[PDB]
Amino acid sequence: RKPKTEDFLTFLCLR
Amino acid sequence: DKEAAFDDAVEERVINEEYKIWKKNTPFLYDLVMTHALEWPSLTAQWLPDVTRPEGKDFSIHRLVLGTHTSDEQNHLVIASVQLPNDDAQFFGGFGSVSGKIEIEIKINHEGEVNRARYMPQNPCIIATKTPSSDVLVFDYTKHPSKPDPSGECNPDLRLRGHQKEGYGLSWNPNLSGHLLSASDDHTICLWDISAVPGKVVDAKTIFTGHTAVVEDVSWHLLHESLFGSVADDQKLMIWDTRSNNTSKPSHSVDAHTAEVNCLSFNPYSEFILATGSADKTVALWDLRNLKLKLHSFESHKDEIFQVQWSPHNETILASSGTDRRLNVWDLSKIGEEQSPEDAEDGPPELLFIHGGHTAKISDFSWNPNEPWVICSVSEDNIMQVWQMAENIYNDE
Amino acid sequence: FNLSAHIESLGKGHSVVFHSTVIAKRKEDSGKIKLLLHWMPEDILPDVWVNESERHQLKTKVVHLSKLPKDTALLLDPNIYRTMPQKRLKR
Amino acid sequence: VQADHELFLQAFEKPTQIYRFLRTRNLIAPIFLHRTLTYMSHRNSRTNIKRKTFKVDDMLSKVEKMKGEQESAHLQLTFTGFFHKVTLEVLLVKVCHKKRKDVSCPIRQVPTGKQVPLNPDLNQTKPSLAVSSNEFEPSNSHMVKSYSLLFRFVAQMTVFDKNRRLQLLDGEYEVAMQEMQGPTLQFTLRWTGRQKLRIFYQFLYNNNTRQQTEARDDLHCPWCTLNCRKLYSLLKHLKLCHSRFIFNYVYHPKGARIDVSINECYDFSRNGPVKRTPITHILVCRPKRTKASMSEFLEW
Ligand SMILES: [Zn+2]
Repeated sequence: RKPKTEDFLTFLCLR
Repeated sequence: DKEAAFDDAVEERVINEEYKIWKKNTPFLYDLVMTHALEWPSLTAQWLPDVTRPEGKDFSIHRLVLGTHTSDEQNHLVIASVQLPNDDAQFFGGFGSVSGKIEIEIKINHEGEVNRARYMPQNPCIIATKTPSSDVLVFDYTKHPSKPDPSGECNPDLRLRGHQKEGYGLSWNPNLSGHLLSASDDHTICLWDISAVPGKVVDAKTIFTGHTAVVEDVSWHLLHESLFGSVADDQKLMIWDTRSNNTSKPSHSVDAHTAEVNCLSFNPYSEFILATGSADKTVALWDLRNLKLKLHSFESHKDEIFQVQWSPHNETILASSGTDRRLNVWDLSKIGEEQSPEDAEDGPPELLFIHGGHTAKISDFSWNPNEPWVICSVSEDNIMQVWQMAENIYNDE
Repeated sequence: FNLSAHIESLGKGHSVVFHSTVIAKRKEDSGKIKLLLHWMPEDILPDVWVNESERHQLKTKVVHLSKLPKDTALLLDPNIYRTMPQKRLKR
Repeated sequence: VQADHELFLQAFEKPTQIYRFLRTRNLIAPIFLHRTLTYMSHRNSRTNIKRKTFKVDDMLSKVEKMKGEQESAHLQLTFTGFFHKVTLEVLLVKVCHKKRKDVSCPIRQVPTGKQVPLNPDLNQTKPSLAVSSNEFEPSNSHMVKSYSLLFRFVAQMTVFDKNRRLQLLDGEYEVAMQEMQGPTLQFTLRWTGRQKLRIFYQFLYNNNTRQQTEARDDLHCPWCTLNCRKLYSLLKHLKLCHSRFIFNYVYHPKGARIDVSINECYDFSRNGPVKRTPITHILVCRPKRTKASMSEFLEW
């Protein structure tokens, strides 16, 4: 299974 | 201080981001969006009652009463013409950058900014204006040239005295020809009977001194010739009767809002209903049979409301505008309607539509009397918009 | 408290999660005990009087952003709503 | 390498931040109602039926009846003791409604005034009286937002809320105090009168896939959590509300593959009036189904 789109995008903010 | 200047720069960016998002969604929110950049902003907007249809043509000519708000330049009273399509209409942007669709027909020299311009319903050639000075000016546009004299000389047909300050409130009696009311920052309401009174100066027939703060708006009752309402920074709504001999006390006085009341509008379909707009961010609903009850309070605007107008075509439809850069269309028939969680998330059931096409305070707006659901709205960034929300919002099947 | 981080963890991407604290208690003339709950984040939600039994299942309160009191919801960030310009020459 | 991957991350981070921020802002302060978008019709439960029969006049009767089925006295407070391990002044805090001029809600403070025992021993008790006059009114409701009691270590407690309801009932109270377990004030108060789709978002940079993902909540916008309910609605939402990206949809019976890429074509003074060059634009113009035009008053 692939990482979830919402988690990818959350990662992107919190950086 | 310095922190606020930073947050304002951020906001300017955010406002433009949201503006781009609105532009892309317009074909999915509206049946019509015309956007015009006026040379100078207009503090006033009002559709004239007339519509012309050229015989061998698929459009009709509509007209507006606008004005100018300059920065060290000549001000004019403006009559603009707008071409809307017929029923056999035209096929982000669709026809961006168009020509000959919104034009200035008449421009007449005016002493300072037009705070408000309104046409006399009995003869729509006569326009009354609110100046940044004490006088209220009356113009019969037919009695003036379209092309203004570059000298700038303002020659109004009548000069109405007297207030001691400028104002915004202005209202012609739709049942007594030439009976005009005006509100001022001098706490008073003046009344003139221009219908017969002859130099080219006219003094007030009656001055009503009930308010104790800046009077913001004044409006005649649309069905009963001896009634009018006024709103002031008093936090009060006052109902007046011309027949009364006491001009210091109204027929009714209401503690209408929790801050300055800026506008009022009488329903054309009902002899009892009216609505008020306030700095308290709400639109209040009133029934003249019992002013000791606020029928409803419409809450959605994030800031002051400066205009409130009923739809000329629908008794349950009211629109409000302000400094939050939005124009909200309300439906009283939807008050109290049960909602799905998704529906309830967008706002109360009475809120029919939010128009977020403006990126600055909305100075005024006007419902087109010949074309249902067509509104013209003007902002302080020089942008005028002629728009109509998508039919499926108000119609079914 | 970072609004972005909070909404993304506790809030499931759309809500604010409040925590209560007992700041007062009262014993009525009738045999009943009520508690005054104070919400955290502070100054957004009002203090609520609650039954002594009702303390639990009220230790936290998850409010959807569109359900926050709109007057006070702006305290959450300087750029949710702003008056542009703040300083006005004309009405 | 890691330098190229960080540029990829950086490209997607800037718009994601904007969209996630607007998710918060627009949920409180919208640009437009999503229920009013044509590709979002499902969002609104309701219809326009009532309107044709709705009579604005009949609202008074209905409102007057609701009011008919809805809900004076001095307030006395007797202090028993301050607990810790003192001079106690009580004030009536009047938080007033904000007027246009005011920066914030003006606070009006009315002093009420006494000496209360420190850690009083019960079974050794031998009093402090501070009463409040009817300063509250349903008359000054247009001026005063809410009324509150200030105890001063300090503590505050509202007597009447915004919707003006008495929440400080008669009884035996204990309030927690604060600097500038826990200091307390003890008093007696009396009023003395359905099928999961597989939606993959592939993030492309240099027009080749650098991050493969799968939406957890299939028909919810990953940027702003909007529950579009149909794939049709989700694709319009994405393409129009998130135009900083180019979305390339690829159909599958089991879901969809949406390819996300960076749109490389994304793009007054506020002090006094400003001259401009008149320009007109027609963003939308569509023929209406039902002809509404007031043709009777039309000139030739
Ligand atoms: Zn989205």
